[PDB]
Amino acid sequence: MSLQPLTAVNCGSLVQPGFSLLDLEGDVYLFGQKGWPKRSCPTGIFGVRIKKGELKLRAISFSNNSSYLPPLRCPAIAHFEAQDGKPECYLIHGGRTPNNELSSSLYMLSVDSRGCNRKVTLRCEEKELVGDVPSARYGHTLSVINSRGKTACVLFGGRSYMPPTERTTQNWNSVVDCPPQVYLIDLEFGCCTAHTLPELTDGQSFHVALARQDCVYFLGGHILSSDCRPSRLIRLHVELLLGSPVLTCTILHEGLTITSAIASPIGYHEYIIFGGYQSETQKRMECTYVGLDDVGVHMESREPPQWTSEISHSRTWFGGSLGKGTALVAIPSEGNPTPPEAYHFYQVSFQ
Amino acid sequence: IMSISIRLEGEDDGITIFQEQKPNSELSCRPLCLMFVDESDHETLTAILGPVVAERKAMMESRLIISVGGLLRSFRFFFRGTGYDEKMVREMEGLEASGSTYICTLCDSTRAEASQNMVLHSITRSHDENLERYEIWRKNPFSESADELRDRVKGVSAKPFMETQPTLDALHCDIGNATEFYKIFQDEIGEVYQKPNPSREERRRWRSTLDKQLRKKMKLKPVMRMNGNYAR
Amino acid sequence: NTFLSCSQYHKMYRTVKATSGRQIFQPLHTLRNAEKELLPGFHQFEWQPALKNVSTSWDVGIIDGLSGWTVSVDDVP
Ligand SMILES: [Zn+2]
Repeated sequence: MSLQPLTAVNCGSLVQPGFSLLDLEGDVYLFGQKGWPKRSCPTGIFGVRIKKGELKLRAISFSNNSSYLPPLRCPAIAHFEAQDGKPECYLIHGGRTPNNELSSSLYMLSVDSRGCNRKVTLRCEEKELVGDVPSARYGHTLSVINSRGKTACVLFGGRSYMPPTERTTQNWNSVVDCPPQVYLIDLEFGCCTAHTLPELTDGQSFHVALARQDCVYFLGGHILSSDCRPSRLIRLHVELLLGSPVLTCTILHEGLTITSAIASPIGYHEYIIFGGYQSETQKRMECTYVGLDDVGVHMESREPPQWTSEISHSRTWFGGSLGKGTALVAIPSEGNPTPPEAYHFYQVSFQ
Repeated sequence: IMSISIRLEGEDDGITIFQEQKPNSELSCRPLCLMFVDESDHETLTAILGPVVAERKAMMESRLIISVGGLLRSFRFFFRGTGYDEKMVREMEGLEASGSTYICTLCDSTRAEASQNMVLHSITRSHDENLERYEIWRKNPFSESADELRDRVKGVSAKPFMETQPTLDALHCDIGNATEFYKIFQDEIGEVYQKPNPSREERRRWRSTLDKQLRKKMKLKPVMRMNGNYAR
Repeated sequence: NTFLSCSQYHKMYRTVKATSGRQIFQPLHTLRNAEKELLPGFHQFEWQPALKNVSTSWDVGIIDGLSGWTVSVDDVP
């Protein structure tokens, strides 16, 4: 467990507070960018490199057949594992554009080719959703399950804007939790089903969801309706037997008061939970370890590295996981005149 | 409020009743919203200015009914977004800025194609085609490479969020031609068409004799930046 | 039209009133009551057909622009 300051050499004004790290095929890819794609990168995506503390950003390049993507803010990132047919996939859906709007489309991102000179090329295939599509929402979660043995994807949670009847120029910027119904989407074709469950009284937002062996455990769950941060941990167990996807659930006693967490995979299934926040005011500082197996998730607190006075005294803080028990975090920065690089960086490490 | 004209009862057109005598004045410019925000972050600007766009778009259809002159009466509206600068005009329309290859907001000629042919052109740009061409850029139905997807849409990258009349701004045009003639005068004092590659030293040096010449003749001290009256 | 502070105006009001008045200017609280005719949110109207996703109250004055932002810290602030 350790934290180290990193200095972003240059081009750090394009990182915004909500953004994503997709770790696939060696290098990790920054996604989500401040503003629209400057012709410095008409794509929008970056390869990130950490070297002697330096945070260096390179501009990725799409393939010819790929459709291009506008930068979602807080979408649901889903790692689709490497197998037939085209390994390996990232399911990105849905976020909010750099223009404050919600994008209810489904994008699939993969790796294509390298180098020549180490360069790595990506490609995005937009995937049609027939349905029963879920409405554009943000803060939700998407997860991949393998059930005897077909792979499917489960979509649940997240806020959205007021319905377009009550959408009011006085309630525009207000969000209300979209209703809590689980969407089962096939990777191919685009057939999306909607299920409802009784135990799910209300939808959530910002609750990290985990999936293994076609079962999903949901932590946190800041509900803005009752303003609670429920520490109950939820479980659902689904099985796809053609043609209905029968789905069941259970509530568990204990989960955790965390919203917006940074979950880094380290082992096969051992995770370190970095956490965003315990309370409205008071951010989360302790680090926890979350293993999970066929029994269930097994919880353990880890010694958090000693935070600098700066990072202990931050009003807000966010970040993400470079993966494999190492994570990257950013802090709003105050200065006069404004630096302007607003955000400071730590490299956190497990063991 | 630019003009008010009349339509009832038919056959004819709009009969103007009122046309603003001094539209360029400040005293006739009505503020609606103030923010402590920068123009740059698109995120915060659209978050705030969204409800406004929906109202404009939602007001275009209906008819107003107001007690005026003693009677309830009905109005219709035509909005003309023209008071934007080009930085924001191009920002607000998905276009790339500002030394881009596609220079013109109205026509499709590149920089090269704008030094070759100066005059023969036709107005093309508007809102809706920009929307559809953004579609062409996002869906990518023809599986084209970046530079050529760039070429099929002719500079349409980001999604327009707002409609602005495709119009030119007067005042900044005067400033641009004035900075160009100022830069040209700096070059001509010295020999630029004799020596095609000067350094910065002669540029500041040429600027110094111009400024001295401007003060002795016409009585105008230099400005860090040429405001409109100095351009007059 | 002169950037006159409320208190600057009252000093002048006392000044011109006490001396030879026959006050001419009006007090502040009648300026403050005779203005609501000039600012927005006072006259009635009706849009035919009904405006899209706009409330029907015709008396809204100055509203704050966040427009019902869901202030919770964890989201965009
Ligand atoms: Zn043109």
